[PDB]
Amino acid sequence: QVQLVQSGAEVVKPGASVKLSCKASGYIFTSYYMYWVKQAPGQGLEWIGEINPSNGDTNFNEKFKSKATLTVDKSASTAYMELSSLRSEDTAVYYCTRSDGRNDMDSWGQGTLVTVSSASTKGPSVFPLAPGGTAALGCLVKDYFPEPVTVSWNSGALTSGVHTFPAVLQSSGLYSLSSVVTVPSSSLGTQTYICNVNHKPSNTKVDKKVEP
Amino acid sequence: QVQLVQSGAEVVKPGASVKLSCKASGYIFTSYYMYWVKQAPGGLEWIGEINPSNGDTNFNEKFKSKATLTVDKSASTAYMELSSLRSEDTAVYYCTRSDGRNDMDSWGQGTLVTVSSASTKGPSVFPLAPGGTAALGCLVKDYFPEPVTVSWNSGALTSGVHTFPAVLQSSGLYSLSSVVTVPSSSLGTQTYICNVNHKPSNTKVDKKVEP
Amino acid sequence: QVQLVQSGAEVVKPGASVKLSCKASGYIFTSYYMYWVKQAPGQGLEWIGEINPSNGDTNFNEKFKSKATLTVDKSASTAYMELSSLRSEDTAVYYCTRSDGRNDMDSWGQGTLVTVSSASTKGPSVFPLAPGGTAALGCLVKDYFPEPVTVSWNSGALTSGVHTFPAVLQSSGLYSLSSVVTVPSSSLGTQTYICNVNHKPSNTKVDKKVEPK
Amino acid sequence: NPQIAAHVISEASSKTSVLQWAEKGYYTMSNNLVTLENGKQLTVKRQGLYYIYAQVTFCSNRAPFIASLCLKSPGRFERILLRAANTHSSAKPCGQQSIHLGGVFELQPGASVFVNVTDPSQVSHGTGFTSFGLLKL
Amino acid sequence: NPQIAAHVISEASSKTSVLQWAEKGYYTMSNNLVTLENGKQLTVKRQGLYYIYAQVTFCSNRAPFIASLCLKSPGRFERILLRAANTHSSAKPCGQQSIHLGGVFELQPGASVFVNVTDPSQVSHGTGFTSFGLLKL
Amino acid sequence: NPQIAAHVISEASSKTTSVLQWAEKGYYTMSNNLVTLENGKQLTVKRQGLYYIYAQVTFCSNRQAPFIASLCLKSPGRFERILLRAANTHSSAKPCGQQSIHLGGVFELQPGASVFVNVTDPSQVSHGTGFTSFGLLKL
Amino acid sequence: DIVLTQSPATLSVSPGERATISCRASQRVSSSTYSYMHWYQQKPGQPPKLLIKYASNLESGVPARFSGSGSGTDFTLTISSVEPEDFATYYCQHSWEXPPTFGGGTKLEIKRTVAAPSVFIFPPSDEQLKSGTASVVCLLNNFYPREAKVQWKVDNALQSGNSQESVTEQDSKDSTYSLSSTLTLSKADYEKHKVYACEVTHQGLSSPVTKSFNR
Amino acid sequence: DIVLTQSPATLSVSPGERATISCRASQRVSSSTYSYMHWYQQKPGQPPKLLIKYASNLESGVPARFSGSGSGTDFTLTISSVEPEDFATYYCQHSWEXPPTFGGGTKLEIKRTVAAPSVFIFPPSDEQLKSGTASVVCLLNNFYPREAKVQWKVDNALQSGNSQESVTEQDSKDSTYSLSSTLTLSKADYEKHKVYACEVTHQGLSSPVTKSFNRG
Amino acid sequence: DIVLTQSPATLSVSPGERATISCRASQRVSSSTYSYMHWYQQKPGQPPKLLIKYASNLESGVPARFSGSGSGTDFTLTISSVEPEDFATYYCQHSWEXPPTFGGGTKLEIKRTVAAPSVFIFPPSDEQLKSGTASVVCLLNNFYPREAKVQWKVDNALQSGNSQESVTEQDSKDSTYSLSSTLTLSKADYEKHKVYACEVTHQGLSSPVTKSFNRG
Ligand SMILES: *[C@@H]1O[C@H](CO)[C@@H](O)[C@H](O)[C@H]1NC(C)=O
Ligand SMILES: *[C@@H]1O[C@H](CO)[C@@H](O)[C@H](O)[C@H]1NC(C)=O
Ligand SMILES: *[C@@H]1O[C@H](CO)[C@@H](O)[C@H](O)[C@H]1NC(C)=O
Repeated sequence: QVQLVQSGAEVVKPGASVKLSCKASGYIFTSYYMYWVKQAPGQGLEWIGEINPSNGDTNFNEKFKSKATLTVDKSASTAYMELSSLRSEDTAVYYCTRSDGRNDMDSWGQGTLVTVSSASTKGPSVFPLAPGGTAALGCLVKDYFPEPVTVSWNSGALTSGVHTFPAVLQSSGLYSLSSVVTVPSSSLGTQTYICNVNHKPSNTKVDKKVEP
Repeated sequence: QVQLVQSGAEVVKPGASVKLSCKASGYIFTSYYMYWVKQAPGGLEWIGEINPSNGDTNFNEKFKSKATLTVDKSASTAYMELSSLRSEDTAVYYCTRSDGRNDMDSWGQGTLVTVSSASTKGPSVFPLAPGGTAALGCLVKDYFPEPVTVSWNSGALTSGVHTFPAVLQSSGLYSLSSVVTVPSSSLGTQTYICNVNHKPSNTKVDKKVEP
Repeated sequence: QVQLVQSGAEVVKPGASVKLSCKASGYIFTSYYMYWVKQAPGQGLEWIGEINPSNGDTNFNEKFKSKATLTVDKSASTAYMELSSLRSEDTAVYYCTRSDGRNDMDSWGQGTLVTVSSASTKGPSVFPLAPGGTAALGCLVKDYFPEPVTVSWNSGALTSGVHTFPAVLQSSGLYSLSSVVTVPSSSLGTQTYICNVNHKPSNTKVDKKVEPK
Repeated sequence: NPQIAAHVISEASSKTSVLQWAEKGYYTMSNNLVTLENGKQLTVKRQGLYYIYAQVTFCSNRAPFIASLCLKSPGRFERILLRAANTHSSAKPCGQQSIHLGGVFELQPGASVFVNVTDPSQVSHGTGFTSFGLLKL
Repeated sequence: NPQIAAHVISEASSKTSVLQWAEKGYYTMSNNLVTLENGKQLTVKRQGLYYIYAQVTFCSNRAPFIASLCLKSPGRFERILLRAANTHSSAKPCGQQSIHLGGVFELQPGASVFVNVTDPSQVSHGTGFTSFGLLKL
Repeated sequence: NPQIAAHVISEASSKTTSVLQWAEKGYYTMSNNLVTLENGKQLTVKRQGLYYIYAQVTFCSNRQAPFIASLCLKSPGRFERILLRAANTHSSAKPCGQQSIHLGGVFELQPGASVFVNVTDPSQVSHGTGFTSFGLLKL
Repeated sequence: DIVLTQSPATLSVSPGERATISCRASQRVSSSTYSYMHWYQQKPGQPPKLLIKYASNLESGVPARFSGSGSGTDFTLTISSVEPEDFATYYCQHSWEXPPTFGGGTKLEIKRTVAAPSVFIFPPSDEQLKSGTASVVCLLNNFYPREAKVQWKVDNALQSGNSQESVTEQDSKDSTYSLSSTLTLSKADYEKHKVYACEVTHQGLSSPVTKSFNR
Repeated sequence: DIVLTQSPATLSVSPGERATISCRASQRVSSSTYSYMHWYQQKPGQPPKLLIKYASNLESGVPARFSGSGSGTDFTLTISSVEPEDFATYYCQHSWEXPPTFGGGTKLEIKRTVAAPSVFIFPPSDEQLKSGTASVVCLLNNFYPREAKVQWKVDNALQSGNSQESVTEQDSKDSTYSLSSTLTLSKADYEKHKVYACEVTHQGLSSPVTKSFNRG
Repeated sequence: DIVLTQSPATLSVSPGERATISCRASQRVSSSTYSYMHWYQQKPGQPPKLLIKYASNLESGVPARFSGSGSGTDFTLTISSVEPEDFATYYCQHSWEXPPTFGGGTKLEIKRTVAAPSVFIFPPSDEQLKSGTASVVCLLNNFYPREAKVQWKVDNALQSGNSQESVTEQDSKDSTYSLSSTLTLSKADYEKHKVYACEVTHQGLSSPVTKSFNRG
């Protein structure tokens, strides 16, 4: 099958550069233009530019002309995008995608998240959100970097009524989210509720008892 | 005056290449296009052209995979290389100077290229044994390549001799007859011997032809 | 201030070549075309050609295409013209001039005089031009090469009434000029009159008393 | 009589030496008396004199790159009307060069013109680089 | 209806990527329905189909030299119509190369076309090397 | 009024001259006798007015002075003049490298005016089908 | 550059219902033979996927229930009968000129009946407050549709610039949303005030609901 | 490509007679000033020699008796009075376009009166029979014109595909042709039949002549 | 090439007088917006200085009294009121086409009243005779206007062309010219004749003045 496989996520400081890769297989790499496309968090899609892998010819969106350098290595069936002078506004998922006739975009890479931030890797603080017939409770999982956090309740025994919010990037440059659950009010003296927070990037695992 | 001297005949196997040359003198070699032209044992066909000044070429679509044209200006020589040879490439090949890429105003003497699976082999010679006039002859059979020469009574007898052009047999070998008509009267009084020479195999047969 | 400074005068033989320079200052040298212009003896102006100092591209008047080679040295902000196969007819002042838009010629070099002649350096002979109420006298300063000659009278004490004429090139290839002065006739037997003639090229200095008869 | 003219924009393709085109961007197609057929040829309905042109920009790295304006007339074999060459650049990753072809030709009703190149994969398709058109005199 | 055509001659400038032109030498300016404005653009009064062309010779030594024919129509942002892009020569002091662009376009009343280059100081201005024009079909 | 147009095909010449030679053959145009190909070397027009005039030259060389092609005009009673010129540096390819030039523009012609094409090195011109051509059309 | 405007921003439908979404271009993107408009589907965390090319051609492998139509400035994508896998965002994209551009997208959302939020308010924990920060969290739980106004009042004074909202995606079992509004303040800011109120306005409620605490 | 068709294929003339040959192109090869058609002479063993260029211009050094004319699709070459060195093959060639192409040629042959062949048949030698093949040769000697039909019969069955002919060039003394036809069979096929016949049809003969032998 | 003809060759004016000079081109050098004609001032021993560009635009730094006008084939430069620094030669130049060319110049000369020359003749020195050559000098002193005719006579035989003239520039104090004419003969030719005469014609003189000596 036709496949584009992109490089792993990058987490970088303002001013750095990154070089993203996109390995193509299952078709003749040189017969199709490769596009690069940006999608900022919450946002839609912006075309950056194109390369012809047969010769290395390129054309750019004027908005990215000074930001992006496109190259290929033909023998490796790989296309590369270098982004320079990175600033927080360059935070996005970046896709490579094959173009049929420079019209439609028929096959896409899985995307590479590029995060550009002052912040350094950091596990979360985990705080209780404590207490009609139904009670709400939760864990406020605050000031971690980078995404993501995982949250279960009572080691996955409690899944019903759980809501874990998407993170918000705070003005601090770190992420916060709550995970919340509703349960019977009458259970609050007898059931114990433990949020199991795991932050794989910092190897942080916090279990917090939430009590009335 | 204007002269074009071509290289000698080639006899080669299928799949070989040959490189033919055409040496020019008596004019400014760089001022005229050189053409190459094929003439197969059976019709004139233009192969292509070279500008000697810069080595620029154009080709007949029929010969574009077959022919490579170059020059050596310093030597006033044009070359044509023929690749992947097959029996259908058997032909005389000419170089010829062109005036304005229109007419072909002086021609080389031509180079015979013969391509064949066949190997060199001398002929067998057989008698064609004999109104007031009788005919007799020699059948000169199964040789390669051309030519053979036939004479009669080591060239004492020329009158009434007819030596026919060779035919290529389906075998890949040539054959011809040579005949002579003489008085029936003479078939006792005089002896008749044909002298066959085939230089490629260094074969020489003298065959007495009689009743 | 925009300024163009050219190289000094040349005196050469027929068949020689010379290479003239034109140093530019006060503007971005690569932003303006440089022209070269000839002006012959008593003569009018003739454009030779132009150079783009940014890349060295040139164009020429057909009349000079054989004679002139134009180059630049960007780093030195200098334009050069080489004149080759020189003949006496090439004797002229040659100018560089900056062109605005290859239209007008808005700043000019001071000019370089190029004199081509088979004549050899030679000091002048100085002959007296001996004297109504006003008398004339003078010095004939004859047969010198190359220009110039200077003449003063009474070591610069006498200027009033002095006319020193432009030199004329004689068909010999040598120059000649006269210097004259008018004075009261009544002064011819009090005042002494001496022309002081100088020809630096030949190291010639003559002080000739010019006397009645 | 109506004015008859066309100007089409280069299009990349996976496929052939024949270049592909499209009616998009700032194109011209005055009426149906000229049509872009199969993305590859301009076909004219009306006999007469036309000025026909193409320009091709290519990007290659170093046999020349050759572009050919070709004619297919009804009942005739195709033929070359115009050709231009350029040697390959030695710039990395590739060096751009452009060729321009044009001339006045008599066309027959239903004749088609197209452009062929030695390597269509090297053609530059950025805005304005490569185009093909004609106008009836 | 009058014939409408212009042909203008390249002019050097110490100033911009936009080339300058002049109505001088063997130029064409058939009437006031096309005008050369500010030395830099040809502006047409009448809507319709025009064949528009430019010829640029440059002299450079050693990224390509790019020439663009551009359009500014009333009430619209400028756009590129045609471009041609050639690699720099390594000839000394510089090496001359030429670009020719041309095609048929529909223009609006008051539209203007102009020519931009990557380096106007490299343009060759000797007689006939660089020119710009149009004709109304 | 008739349409007036010409398109002629390049012709090689052993002749010593920078002026290119042409022929009315192959897929050429010559709409009537109001334009004529004269002496194999110039297109001559009978009628005054505006014409679009063009030439394309392919050459094959190895090398440097540029290869230059010039479209020239000879008008009755006037000295010849250059209308357009194009250059190309010489290729390094062996035995030679092909490059092309295209020139064209609109010019006013006088009755009896002639246009011709001159080049730096006529022997280097490529004459293969379609490579080199010259024409005009009256507006 | 061409601007593509998609409508509606969100389309609510059930499985088994027809969905049509539209895309209007700032200039025509059709000529004699083709329309240069394409459609894609994208789910959270995945690349877009091509569905329809040149206005009306179903991409290879795409199900038959997808179709596209239109010309000039106006294009539509139709799903004849929605299936659960179709809930996603859809984009149009033109290829008329450089640069290609995309519409802002249409979210196809799972229709269900109106449901009012259950509203809860959480004081900052003591653990957090003694480290110098006070987050107050207001939860709106399991509501539909997604539009909800959450207003913060501190001593009857409307707050501004000091809260952020997060919303879940539609719940897999009941198709509702939930929303957190988190009001952040320093320890000192927080201790200077008594009554903290979250006011919630949602069509499911007959009047706005306020949940509040002291201190 | 342009096709040139020459007529006639062979033109028979004497010295001292006018010869005109034609060349028809599949399309026009003339424009305002020139016709792009040229003519050549070729003799066996030699290169072609240019005679006439651009339809009507005599090539330098070619004798005045050669002339050419025509335009458009149709061209002729005329020899005002044939001389003995003119017997040769003549080709037309266009230079209208790539590729230049040639006509199939017209052979200018020496006219003489009809002469019947003398016909002779030769059995295979026993010696060749010893090697395993039989060649049987029929000779047609000194005839004019060149057209002759030779039919082999083996016990009255007309043979097909198992013979080859060769023809000499016109004899320098009498202007006649001679022709051999060779029938080739294996020893086995040959020894299975009795009567071998060569039947010759030529306008010189009042009816066909058959020469034959019996194996033994 | 384009030819520029300026008129007058010499214009005589005083300070405080208006001066207008003209330049006629052999073809038009104006189009829709601009005229490609420029004007320059030049003094002896100095480069030209640009005054007016594109027919009517005062160059930066040039005084306001200079202006230009014209179109097509005909252009003028005007100095509204002449100042002493303006006496110079003025040139027009076009920039229509390659090559730019210049006119022949107009000399703006200082007007004064007619003054007759004082005329003096000088025999060759004995120093110079010894060496084999005789230079005879005629001096025309402090005259106006510049036009003067000097004829040499040797025993009443009108000489040519064995003389050369030189003229000074206008004198800084009285605005006059002086002129020398030098007759050169070999010693042998000089000793063959008696009366050497310089005849001067000038509008200041009521009739030609002849100054002379006898050798001896
Ligand atoms: C153009 O290319 C096609 C194949 O891509 C070929 O069939 C055709 O012959 C070419 N035509 C010419 C006239 O070269
Ligand atoms: C051409 O160049 C000018 C500036 O020199 C620039 O403002 C303009 O955008 C360019 N136009 C186009 C269409 O590229
Ligand atoms: C063109 O070349 C010829 C020499 O063959 C020359 O006489 C003529 O001046 C050239 N014309 C121009 C305008 O350069």
